[PDB]
Amino acid sequence: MNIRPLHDRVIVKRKEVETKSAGGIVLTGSAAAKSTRGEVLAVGNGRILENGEVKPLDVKVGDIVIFNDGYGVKSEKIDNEEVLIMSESDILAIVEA
Amino acid sequence: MNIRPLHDRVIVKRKEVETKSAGGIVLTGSAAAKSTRGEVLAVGNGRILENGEVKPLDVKVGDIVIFNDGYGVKSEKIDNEEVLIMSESDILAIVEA
Amino acid sequence: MNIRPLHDRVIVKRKEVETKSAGGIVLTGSAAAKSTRGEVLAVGNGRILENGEVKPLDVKVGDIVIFNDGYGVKSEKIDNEEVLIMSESDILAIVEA
Amino acid sequence: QDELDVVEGMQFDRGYLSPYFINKPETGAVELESPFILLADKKISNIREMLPVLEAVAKAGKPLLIIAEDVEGEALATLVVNTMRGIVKVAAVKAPGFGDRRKAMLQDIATLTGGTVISEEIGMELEKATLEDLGQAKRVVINKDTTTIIDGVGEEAAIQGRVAQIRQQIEEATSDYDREKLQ
Amino acid sequence: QDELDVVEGMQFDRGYLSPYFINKPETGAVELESPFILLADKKISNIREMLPVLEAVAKAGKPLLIIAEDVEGEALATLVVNTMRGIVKVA
Repeated sequence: MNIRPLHDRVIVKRKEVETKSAGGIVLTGSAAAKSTRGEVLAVGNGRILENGEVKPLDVKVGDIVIFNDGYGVKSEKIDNEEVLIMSESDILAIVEA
Repeated sequence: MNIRPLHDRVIVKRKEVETKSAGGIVLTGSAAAKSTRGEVLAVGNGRILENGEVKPLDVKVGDIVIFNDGYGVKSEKIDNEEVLIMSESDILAIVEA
Repeated sequence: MNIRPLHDRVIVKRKEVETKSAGGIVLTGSAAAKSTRGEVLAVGNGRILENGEVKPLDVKVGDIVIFNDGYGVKSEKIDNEEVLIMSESDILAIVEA
Repeated sequence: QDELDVVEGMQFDRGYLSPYFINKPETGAVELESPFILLADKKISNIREMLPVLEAVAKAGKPLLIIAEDVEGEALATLVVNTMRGIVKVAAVKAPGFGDRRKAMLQDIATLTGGTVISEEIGMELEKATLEDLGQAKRVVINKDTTTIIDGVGEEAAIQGRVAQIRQQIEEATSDYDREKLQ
Repeated sequence: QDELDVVEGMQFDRGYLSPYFINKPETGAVELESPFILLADKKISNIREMLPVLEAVAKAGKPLLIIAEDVEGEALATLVVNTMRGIVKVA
């Protein structure tokens, strides 16, 4: 079942939690950290602020995105899968190709 | 008895408290958590900011919405049933079809 | 793999942690300090704020930039190298020629 | 009158926690058929994070056993409900000994079953759990006060290295009691 | 009966830190084959900083030995995991 974020809001799913790749074969322990990478699956219309209509976001559905896990990041369960919901403001950059 | 939210505010009804779907048949206990899914019952006029009249909100009455149980979230009892009152800012997304 | 920042965000790479230049030949130790100089690798389109379209930022790719290691600065690994991501607000100056 | 008691195979103190789940026999003792075994160093509180493990067994059908210092109320709640509904059969038992000793036996349990020990004091977390770390046996029975493993599929050679190393740990230390516990 | 034990080549106090790692022999004691040894003046806590070292060993496969004032729990965690999984043998 597909979802629809309400403007400015983006829903992305996490990949592997701290991908074990340090050194190439060595398994890194946990330094109380997580992964900041994700893949965009759902995108809202855009920011509504400043009255002037609704300006679209710069992130398209299907992008591999690098973000910052701030406070506005929320967790949800869809189709018994763990998903994360954020804003474009919490999104930092995009990995292309 | 119908209620009337005052602009920018949205009133929705909660679903099942931690809807049991984890694993498929596994029943999770209470980890001091709640449900984040609901269905919109009442909708205000729209946001009042920026003076220029009142622009309506993007959620219509009858939408199934996933939200964040933030600080602005309040609970009330109408017709001896528990309903929730929040703002549009606290609402994240909508399930369609 | 090249990266692509999303508006207002600037990605720069740090130089050497406390660049050995003290005295001219003297090697300075670590006084719980870092390096404040860096080189921009990627630049977003520009600030999206104030509705009126999007005005580009004043830092172009290839400028040698001095910044402030605040809280908003994050670290990432690209091509197995450590890079820094920040905003235009946190960058202090640019050394030219 | 003189009485002789003899314990065969793997058996020691500490029974199950919740008598609510039961099996085919009575007396409270729970038996498992080709059982699944897990072992932990610390206690636990969340149960959803155990998704990668439990769900796996839910795809396997094989019954599960859990070993830790303790298991909290909600975990037993989920476990007892799930066992009562008959989707997955699971039992839970508090750690046997104290400090270094409980671990010292946890290694032997791990080697005897064939799985590898999971420990919070090591890089591997309760989260990081694979189908190689968990142990397997042919049959296990646990009652109110005592727990028993009959036959671990773990090879005898591993057991050989372990009994060797433990007897090596026996060839030192003074007083008896210590040598006795090791024995 | 009187027995003489003789240890050839460098011997001193202070044994291993983690008994978790073992080798071909028993006793918990680990022997190494054509081992490499590293020595440090300070203590350590981070594990990523060993990149230039570990990577080299990861390209060699040969076992390493480390000497410092001590090595902390998280480092013991990484090393014990790496030795138990059999990717690289280190003490």
